[PDB]
Amino acid sequence: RLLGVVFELQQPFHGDLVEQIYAAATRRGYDVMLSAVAPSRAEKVAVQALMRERCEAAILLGTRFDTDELGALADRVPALVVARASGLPGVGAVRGDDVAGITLAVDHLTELGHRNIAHIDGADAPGGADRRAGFLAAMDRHGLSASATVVTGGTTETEGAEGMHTLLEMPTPPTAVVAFNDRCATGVLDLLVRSGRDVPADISVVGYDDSRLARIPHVQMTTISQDATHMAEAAVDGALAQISGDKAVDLVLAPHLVRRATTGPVAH
Amino acid sequence: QASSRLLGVVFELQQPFHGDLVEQIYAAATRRGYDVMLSAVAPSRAEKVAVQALMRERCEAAILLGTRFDTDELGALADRVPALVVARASGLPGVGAVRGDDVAGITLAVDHLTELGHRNIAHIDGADAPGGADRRAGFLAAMDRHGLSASATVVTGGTTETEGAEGMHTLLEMPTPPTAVVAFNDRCATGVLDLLVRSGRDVPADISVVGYDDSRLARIPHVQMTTISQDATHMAEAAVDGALAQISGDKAVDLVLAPHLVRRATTGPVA
Repeated sequence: RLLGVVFELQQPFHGDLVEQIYAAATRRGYDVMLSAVAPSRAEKVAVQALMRERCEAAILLGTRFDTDELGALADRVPALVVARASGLPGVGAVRGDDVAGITLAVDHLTELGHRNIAHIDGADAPGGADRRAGFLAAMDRHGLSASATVVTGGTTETEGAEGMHTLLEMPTPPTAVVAFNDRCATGVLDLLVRSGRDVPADISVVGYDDSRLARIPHVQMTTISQDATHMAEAAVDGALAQISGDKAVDLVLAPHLVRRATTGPVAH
Repeated sequence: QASSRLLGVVFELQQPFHGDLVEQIYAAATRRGYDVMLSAVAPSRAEKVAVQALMRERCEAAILLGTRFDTDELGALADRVPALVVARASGLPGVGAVRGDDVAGITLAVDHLTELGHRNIAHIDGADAPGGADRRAGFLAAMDRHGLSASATVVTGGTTETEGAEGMHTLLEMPTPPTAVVAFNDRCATGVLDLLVRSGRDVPADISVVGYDDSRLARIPHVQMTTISQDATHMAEAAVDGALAQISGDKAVDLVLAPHLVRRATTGPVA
């Protein structure tokens, strides 16, 4: 028996999810067929490749498929999306509570004394809208709506670095930054150290995903974990349940704060 | 039903260079009318488990990227399906291989650095990872050719940013730290650069750094890492053709490809 999985080849978070989906699938007696998405291999191609095999289900990690696309897919095989809502009643989803996640980051920073906090969003990437919304609501909750900045970013290191550059040029640069994800925060960190600014002595930085990048010994990035192990187990069980005939579900998992060494007392 | 031919590909999840090779293999495969079935290797999923997984499929060949299988494991695999390893020698007749000329590659790195005036040059090797021994021997040979055997340093490293950092730390503690460092691969170099910048040292002003693979890490706009390319696209096409050739019944070949230097901003004249 086979479960189809579409993931992004150069994405750390998808790497964790995939490794965990393989283990969950095996525990359930299922094999996995991976179909990679890459700059030269569109998601439509990767998804279409799984259709060429005996996949009993299709699990799309952070898919950018529109409602029509997912509908067309759901018409051919049980489908479930990971790290984002499906938008369609018949397409299941296993995602992280992005709004609660970002809120943990902000709460953590305001508790350390930070008032001027910025966010480098993930643009139109899955989860970007929610974290952006969560960031703003979280700052408001602390009565810091006035000192909250949001700059467009992305999912890569460059967008992280450009975002941080932009922020440093602000009339009043932030003392803390919440990057869209870990790869993005890596870029933020790289720019800060090269610019003579110490983390956290001068600026605190928080990432998202708790990927291999965050646990690197000399980086020790504070970040939000989405619990890749349970998300993967839920995704697999979710797909196997839809295969059995059960109704598609929108499961939201709670994230947790992972404190390392990139955040600390606000300066001065 | 038999109108869709499969090529099996075993690779390391989250390994930059395997990601580049996989992307290109998919493309080369498609150009030849073949689909690709990936089977990933990860800490919780042994390469042995990944290969058996491919066996439960209709793969007409198995392409292993940087495999760690010994003669016996490879042999057993070759007895079930034509096989070809990438980025290393098979060490077995009947098992094809498509790899870069590691000795030649590191020699380019060394020639580039000595040409820029560097003499105290260090190499953080890849330990026992595929390519490790060759780049280490190639490094020492090249240093000797330039009359620098007495100012050549080799420290045991690895393939991750952590070994890069640790190896660089070790090198900085030395009586006579090196002015240039050739890392095993780009990910290792990433750690070297991370440590150097956090230590207040400028690259290349104070110290020059060279990576290997020319992976996405090296081209990142703010990293701009001088590195050695293995030409992933050509390596991927060659691996696919070698596999399709072995399926056609042709004898297994050990194809060695020439690498080239890709200069960016992490190397420069010696301080």
